[PDB]
Amino acid sequence: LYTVKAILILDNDGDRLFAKYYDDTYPSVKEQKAFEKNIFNKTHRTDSEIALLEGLTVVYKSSIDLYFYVIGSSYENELMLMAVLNCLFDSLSQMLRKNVEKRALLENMEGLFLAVDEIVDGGVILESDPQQVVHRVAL
Amino acid sequence: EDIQSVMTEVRRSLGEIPIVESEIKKEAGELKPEEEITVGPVQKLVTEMGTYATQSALSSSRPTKKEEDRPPLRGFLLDGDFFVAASLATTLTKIALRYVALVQEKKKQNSFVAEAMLLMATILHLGKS
Amino acid sequence: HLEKSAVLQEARVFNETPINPRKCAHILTKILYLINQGEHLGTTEATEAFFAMTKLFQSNDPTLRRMCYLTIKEMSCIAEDVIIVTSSLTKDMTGKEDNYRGPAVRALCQITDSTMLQAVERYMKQAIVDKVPSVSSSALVSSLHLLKCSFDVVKRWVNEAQEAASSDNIMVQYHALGLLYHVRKNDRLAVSKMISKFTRHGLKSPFAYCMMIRVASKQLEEEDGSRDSPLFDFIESCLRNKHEMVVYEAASAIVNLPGCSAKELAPAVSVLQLFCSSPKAALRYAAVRTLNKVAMKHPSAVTACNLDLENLVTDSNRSIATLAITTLLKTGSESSIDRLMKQISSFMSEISDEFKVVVVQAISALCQKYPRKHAVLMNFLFTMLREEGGFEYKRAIVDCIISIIEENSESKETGLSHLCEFIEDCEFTVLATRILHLLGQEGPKTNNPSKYIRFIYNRVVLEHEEVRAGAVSALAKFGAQNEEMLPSILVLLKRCVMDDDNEVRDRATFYLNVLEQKQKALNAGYILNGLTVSIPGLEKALQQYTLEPSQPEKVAATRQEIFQEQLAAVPEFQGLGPLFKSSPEPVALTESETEYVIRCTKHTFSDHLVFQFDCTNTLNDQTLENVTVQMEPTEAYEVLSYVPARSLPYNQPGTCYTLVALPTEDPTAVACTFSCVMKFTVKDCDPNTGEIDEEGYEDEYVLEDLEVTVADHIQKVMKVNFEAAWDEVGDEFEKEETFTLSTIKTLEEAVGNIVKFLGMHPCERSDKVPENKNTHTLLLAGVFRGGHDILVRSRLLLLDTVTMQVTARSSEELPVDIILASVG
Repeated sequence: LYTVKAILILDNDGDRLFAKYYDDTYPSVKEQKAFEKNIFNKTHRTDSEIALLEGLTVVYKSSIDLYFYVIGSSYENELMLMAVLNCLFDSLSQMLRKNVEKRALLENMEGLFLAVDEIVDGGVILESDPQQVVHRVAL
Repeated sequence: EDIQSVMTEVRRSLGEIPIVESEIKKEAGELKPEEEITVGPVQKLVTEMGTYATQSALSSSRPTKKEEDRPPLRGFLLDGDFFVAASLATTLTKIALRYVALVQEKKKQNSFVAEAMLLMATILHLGKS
Repeated sequence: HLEKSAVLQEARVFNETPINPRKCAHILTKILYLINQGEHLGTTEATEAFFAMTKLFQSNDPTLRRMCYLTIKEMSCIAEDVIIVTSSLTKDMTGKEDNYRGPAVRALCQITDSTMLQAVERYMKQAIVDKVPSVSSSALVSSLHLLKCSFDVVKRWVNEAQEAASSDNIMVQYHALGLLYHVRKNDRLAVSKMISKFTRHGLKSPFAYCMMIRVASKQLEEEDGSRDSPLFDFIESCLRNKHEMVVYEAASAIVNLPGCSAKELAPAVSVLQLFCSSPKAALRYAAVRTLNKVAMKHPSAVTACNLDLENLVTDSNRSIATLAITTLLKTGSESSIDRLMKQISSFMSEISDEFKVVVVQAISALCQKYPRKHAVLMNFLFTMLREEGGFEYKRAIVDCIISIIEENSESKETGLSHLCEFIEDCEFTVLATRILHLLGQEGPKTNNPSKYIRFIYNRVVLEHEEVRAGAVSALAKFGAQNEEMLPSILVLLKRCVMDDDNEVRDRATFYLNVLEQKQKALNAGYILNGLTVSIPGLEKALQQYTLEPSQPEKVAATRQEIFQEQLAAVPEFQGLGPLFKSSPEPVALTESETEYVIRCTKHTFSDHLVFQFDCTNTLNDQTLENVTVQMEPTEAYEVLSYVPARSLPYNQPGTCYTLVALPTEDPTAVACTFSCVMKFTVKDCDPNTGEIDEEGYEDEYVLEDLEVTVADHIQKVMKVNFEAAWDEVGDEFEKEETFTLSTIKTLEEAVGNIVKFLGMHPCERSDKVPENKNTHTLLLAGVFRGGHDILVRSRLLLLDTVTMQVTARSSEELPVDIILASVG
């Protein structure tokens, strides 16, 4: 039981606006931020549903001032991961009552924290239905 | 006479150890055959010296690394050496208590030619005609 | 954003009277923020905050409940007296609504430990069966965590877990099947039953397929009892649902290790399954690949090629381009290498920085991995040296040089020499070390060493200590290997450079003094070619693969020797007949990893047989001591001694032996059957590998019989001329008996039966007899135990069945009698 390695929603530098680690491989801030900077540097300023970083398929999207991440295994493809990443974007948008930017996330830090935990649970994909997550969470 | 104690904390400690091998290899035994002792006399040192160079031996709670520095150097010369166990004769000690070629002045033979900061500027000066 | 101290502190008011759901929930949000933003909690204040929050569980608000679940999990480990929160979580967990249901099970189960396991079970059973994915999936992941604390509680849930498995809902199923596989496992077979039930089904759950593919990927033919095929009717071997990841995972395993063979609607040996998905968008990345494939990656490679090759060349986007190189690499192979190398050459042009280093490494690495000649590898290694000039490193000097001395060395040094012309001190410590090491070691007569020396001499001045030290020592070895060289050594070493710097001096003083002053017994000894400091494997090629898209020794050779060694350690067996031979037909008494694994071999000596029983107690509940394998011979054999296996704990082999004396007058065979029973003392054990209880009971385990054949007594040989040998061994021990082999209708089978049974190789290759000939003479030879030859002559008559008069001669009465009896 494992698909998603980690979820990060990063500003346009790779610094932690947010990350919640569905791996046990980053718990300390220094390394959680390093990871975040690492994934953001590869993936950014080339938007696609694919990136390969650290031998893992990284699926990412972007907004005005954020890049949104799911990191998962590379034995899969973008599309499986993408379903998590689409939930992540979508659910935060509907939850916060505003599209994902740094402003929406900061506006409601609580909605963001709770919403992401419903999407991924210890690296298993707990939820992937944006609607379900949003009802499930209370602001 | 300290030497097992001093060496041993380092020998089981870590840091960066490539070039360490070369220098310890020619070095560890030297000077007087049995004139130390803390829990390892000069002989333990020759044992150690040989292990650090490229051999294997329990002595100073084992050496940090054994595998030598840059490809040409290897263990072997010194391993052969220590004919007379770390003693001033015709061994490592000899080499250690002697200086390779002429060493005099500030002609750069074990020297560096004035004060290090002034020299950078002099080296820079190409003196192109 | 926040300060961890202030927020951890103000939380302590909850512990008293104030509960204020708004204030506390905010304070909680702040805790989650401190972690999220990236901060570390202080333990005293954390411990205090944790005891305080539990009061807050009284007030049931969905946002406050939510805050409480995330905060207790994060604060759980950095807190004390957490046990109080279990009750509050159960209270929450039974409360209907997904907000409580799912999030509570997860928070509760994380805090829950084996004592507490029992409490959560009613609520857990109710939460697992849900087709509402949140409650069920959280409960399913929760159960996974709980397998650690206590296995047994979780196991009972297998029925609720299975119930969820029957959903086609993606989460409920993914979680259900995944978890089940982990849970119910006590043996392979019970998990396999769980998988077969879902297996016939065309899911619309890609995640379940994926998690299951992994379980499935190996051939399973015991799914739900048994079945006649490795069959997976869920995409693993089938392609019921198309979706490029699932399709890729499935296609690479099935092709050359069938999960099932190819179907018209589901390729599974053929290369196709990947390829139909292959032209695509970003999605293509899974699709385009390969791995394994029938019979090679290469017929496969051609399909996909348009896609991988155009993206790889065109896209100087890192994200696309990486997928394109990995995809090229995958469609690759031995054959593909011509194509792969041009592409990789091309690739650096798109991304050129590290990627440059990687392509010049890749083209060499691929040439070493996939052979286009070892020479070409060196030539590519030159191109790597040329292009980068510094991203070669130290590990490269050792790897290039070791690799090079397989063939390239004279050339490599020379190439290196040219390469050294580059750049005097920006070329690095490493290249100078490579030309230096190679020029030292080869001692060029292929080119004049004078260019090499002149090149190295300049480099040393302005480059690092390690190379300058390298240069003196190399020179010394260079002296010892070649006499000629000594004059250059002297001009170089007197200089302030190659000696008299720092490290360079110390090494030099030694190396110099040994060459100059001393005998050079040492110097001579030291150069064995002038080789590197270590010989690793070929490091580059694996490194390169990931990086781009970002002494077994033996004694025995014969069964008799290995056994003889095992026997020899024990005294009795070599003291009481020495071993002629040991069986060429050792029979395993009891099957592997059941109750016992016992393999017995019968060993023949001059007058004895020793039976070595290698005994394993694979009994999980026991550990054994004082174990022996007891024996009842079915003929006149004396059982002299038993040697015990000292201990046989769980899954640990031990050996026990029975020594018996052979008859040496027996009129009937030494082909004989012994009934084996192992007897032992059991002390109770908790399965690990071993552990004994303070007291125990006697127990016995029955074993299979050991059969001793004439084949064990005789070692086979043929003779150039049977007739002489046949007379020579002893016609004085001659006995003749006539047999009918009615179950063998030709000579060729007949000769084979006497040859196998007796352990005699028929002479002159007499196992091949003229097919269906009326008379034939079969010549047998071999040596019997004790070291005496046994020859047997069987004059075959072929009617419709085989009749033979078998006459045997031997240096003893016993082989003759033994052969004659065993055959019939």
